[PDB]
Amino acid sequence: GVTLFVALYDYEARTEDDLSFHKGEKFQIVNNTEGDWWEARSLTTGQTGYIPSNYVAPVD
Repeated sequence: GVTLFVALYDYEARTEDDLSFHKGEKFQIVNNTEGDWWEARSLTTGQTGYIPSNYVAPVD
């Protein structure tokens, strides 16, 4: 299914394991099966890290 997600709000990371992003930034979800923080890869930077899942929505 749709595994590409878009940021609804900006987020500035505090820990080194989280990605920072702006609204509209796109992500490939790597793992959304463990917790409310999803492992994701930024489609802009290619970096993989953790994002707060309530900040994103499927692109379609």
